[PDB]
Amino acid sequence: SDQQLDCALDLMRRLPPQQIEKNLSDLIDLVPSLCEDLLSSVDQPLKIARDKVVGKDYLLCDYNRDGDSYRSPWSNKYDPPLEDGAMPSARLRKLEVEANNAFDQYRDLYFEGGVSSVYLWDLDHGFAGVILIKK
Amino acid sequence: LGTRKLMHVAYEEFEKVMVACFEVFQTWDDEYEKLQVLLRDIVKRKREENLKMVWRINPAHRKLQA
Repeated sequence: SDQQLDCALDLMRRLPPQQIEKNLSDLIDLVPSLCEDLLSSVDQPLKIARDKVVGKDYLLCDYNRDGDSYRSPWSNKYDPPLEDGAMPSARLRKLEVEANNAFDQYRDLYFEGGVSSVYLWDLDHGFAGVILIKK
Repeated sequence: LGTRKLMHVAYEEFEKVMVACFEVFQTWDDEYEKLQVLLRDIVKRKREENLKMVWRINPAHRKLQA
């Protein structure tokens, strides 16, 4: 079913970018055994979460998808309440909070509003992060 | 070992002292492995990094044990 996957990606390639989420769910509803195989290279919009304790916003992707929860960078907590997630390095947590700060400045300068988020993770000789911006 | 006068006793008393020495050494080894596992789960519950932590410990008692 590998050719089926190639044609599926081409179908998303030619799919109308107005109903990306719904049609992606439909395509997954065809062959659900190939579901979380497509949710790695099929670009779709973001999901806005809500940090309850801080009163901010934070976007959702796979990098913050810790287990099945989301690490709110404004609070470093997981939502759904998973107290078993993969916390980042405390070093990287400080680097991440300043990252979120700098990109809030970035977002405010170009977008004049909108929501942003910057998550982080390791590397043997470095680190790696993701930057979400949704205006 | 200084207050033992170990170089003159018989093998009965020296054997008992020998076994007691290995008793202490085994308390060190198994309880130290329990402390090892203790610190292992401590580093797991803290979730900080992947440092090159040296556990190749050559303490001050193996020097006499050999």
